Amino acid sequence: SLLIRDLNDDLSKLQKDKVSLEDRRVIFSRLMNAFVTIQNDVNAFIDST
Amino acid sequence: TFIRGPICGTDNCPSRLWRIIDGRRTCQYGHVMKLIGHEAKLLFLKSFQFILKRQIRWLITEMRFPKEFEHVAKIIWLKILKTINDQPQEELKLQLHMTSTISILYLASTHLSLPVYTCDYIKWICTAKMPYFQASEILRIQLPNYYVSILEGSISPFNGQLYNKIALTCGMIHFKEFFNSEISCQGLLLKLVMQCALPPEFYFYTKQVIEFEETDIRNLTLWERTDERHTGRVSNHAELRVLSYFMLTINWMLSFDRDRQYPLKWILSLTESLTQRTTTSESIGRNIVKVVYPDKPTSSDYFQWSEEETLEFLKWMEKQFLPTQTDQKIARRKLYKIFPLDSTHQLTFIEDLQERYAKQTPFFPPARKEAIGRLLTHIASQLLVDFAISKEQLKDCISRIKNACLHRMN
Amino acid sequence: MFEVPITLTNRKFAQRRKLKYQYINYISRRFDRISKQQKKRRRERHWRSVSFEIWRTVSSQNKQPINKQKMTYHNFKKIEKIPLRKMEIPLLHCTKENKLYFQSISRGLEPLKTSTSEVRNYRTRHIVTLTDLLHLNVSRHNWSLAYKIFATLIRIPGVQIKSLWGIGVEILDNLSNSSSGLDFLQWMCQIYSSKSRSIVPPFQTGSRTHTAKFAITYLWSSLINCQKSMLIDKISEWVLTPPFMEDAEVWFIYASCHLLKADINQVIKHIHYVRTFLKICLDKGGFAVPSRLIENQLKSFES
Ligand SMILES: [Zn+2]
Repeated sequence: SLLIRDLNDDLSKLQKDKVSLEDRRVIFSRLMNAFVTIQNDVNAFIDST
Repeated sequence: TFIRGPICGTDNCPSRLWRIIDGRRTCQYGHVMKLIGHEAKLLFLKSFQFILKRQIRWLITEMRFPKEFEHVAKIIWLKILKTINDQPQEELKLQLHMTSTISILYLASTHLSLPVYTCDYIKWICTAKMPYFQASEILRIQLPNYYVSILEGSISPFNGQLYNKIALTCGMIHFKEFFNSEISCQGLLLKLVMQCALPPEFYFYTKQVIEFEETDIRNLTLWERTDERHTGRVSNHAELRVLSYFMLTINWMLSFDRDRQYPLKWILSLTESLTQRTTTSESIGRNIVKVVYPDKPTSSDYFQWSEEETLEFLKWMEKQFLPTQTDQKIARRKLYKIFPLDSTHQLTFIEDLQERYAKQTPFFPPARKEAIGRLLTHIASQLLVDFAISKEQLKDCISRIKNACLHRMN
Repeated sequence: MFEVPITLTNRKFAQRRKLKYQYINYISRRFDRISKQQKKRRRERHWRSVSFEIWRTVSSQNKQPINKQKMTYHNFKKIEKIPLRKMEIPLLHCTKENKLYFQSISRGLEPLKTSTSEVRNYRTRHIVTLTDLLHLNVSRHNWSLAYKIFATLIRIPGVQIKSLWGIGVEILDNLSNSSSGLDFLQWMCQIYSSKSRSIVPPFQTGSRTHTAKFAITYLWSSLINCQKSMLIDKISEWVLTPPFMEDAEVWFIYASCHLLKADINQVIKHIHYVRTFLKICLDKGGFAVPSRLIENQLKSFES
């Protein structure tokens, strides 16, 4: 949760009105990672299955 | 059945909870749910006198003194005790500094004509053997901090404070009729020749210059109670004059051997056998005194010491600085217990003495004055640390008494 | 002729500090006028700043634009004339030597004799020689002797020593016996991180804001005790343990633990991990490789 609140903090410190596109791919990469692992931890509890 | 805790949940106790296994918890009625002021003169003189007899215990025991000393001490400490309790004021005006302890010890020893001299005391106390540098050392009594300061203060003997305090006591109660204040002169001469490596002729040389200026009459008082003094009285502590005659003798004697009895070389070899730092009980001691001597160079002298000197030093530190002064505690017993607390090599005194006497045993032109001078200055150094005085003090004395020999010679 | 590891013998040095900072107050007070109690001493001494891996300084840019002479003879003696008499009052209470010191430092002369050089006690002088022989032997690789010195020393009641870097590098190069440099350091942090001045520059410090030298050096040096390996999750487990948030250097230690553990999706999580802590290490006063270099190692990993 804290870690995503940080990804979200750096994400806003785009314009990228300037700002070179590709970081778009890496930010997404980090976001997918976060969603997947939180979703896993929830699953595991409801659920270790 | 006790646990004290949880008072009692009944506001007509609270009386005192024990839990039974069945969990009722049951309460008894039967619910089931500094220092002294202004006359610590007496305590002061008791820690002082106690510390004195403690030191006497160490010197009859560990120094093989005679038991008579103790009585001589009760007499002198008795005389000055009677003199400070012939004094009125609630304002204390006493100075029982440690110099007074050593002062009455030397006073008594000198009445008894024992061949102990001030330098014996300085060595004894600076090497933590004779307990000194504390009030009632770490282990006693809590006194008014005014008197703990009257003890811890003035502790040093090292500028002639000892000679001045023994003369001061020698006024406080009179030396002349009551005691015999002649110093043990000739043993000091022996101590001195052996302390150098001088051949035994210099004992009789200096003994003779001694007889020449004095005819051998040596006192203890320098007293006219004051601070004030400015001529005649740098040089009337007998010892200091003895050392002065000793130095002079060497200088005169060696610089006027028109015979040429004492080689231009053997003065050098003498200087070098004197200079070679070697590890005997004595020199190790003189290093220990060098550490608490006030003036440089002697501390640069500790600089020029060697790993074994430093080692035996830390040894003497863990031995004689257990005579120190003044939850987390067990945390520091385990904390320190984290790292472990844990054919005889070096030689005796007359061994070293013998071997430098041999190191010169090859016995059988204006720059030999140099050899005379460097020998005199090294000898001086040893005397300065050993007899706890100043460079300037010594040379004041031997200057004055040297003019005191030229005057009665010209 | 070397620094002593003891609290300095007291009275006269403290009352001299009084005279000094009190006169300092009167002169600087009247100076700001012309530009327009232990506690008095406390506020007084208070309002004043109290190709290789160079922890660089703060260089020259964004700073003032000069001053032109403030102080002629007449104007200075204007500022000086009055606070010197105010000083004439408590000078009458201090000792004659102390008064002389006040006179000379206030003329601007600097005293011949050190605090040590005029100091005057058996036990402490002996501890001085003990500690000295410790430091000397540790310099001399004499880890055996030095160890004896250390044990005999810590035995003593007398003084606590900040001297701690001395013992950190001491037990470090000692290797001999005693619960070692790490144990000492984590002890320092455990005892001195809770409410539970003269002596203190930065190389020995308190745990409100950065205790620096010893902490960062056991940190890095422990990561080098992993250079022994190829222990890490231990070192960053107890770099994880403490809260003393003004570090970031332990953020780069952390991210270095993740780069060392990254040397399969587990290794992925370690690489995303170091990617995170390098920015939460941009949190604070920056430790920077070009860091696109850090990332370039991370792409050699992405292989
Ligand atoms: Zn009850």
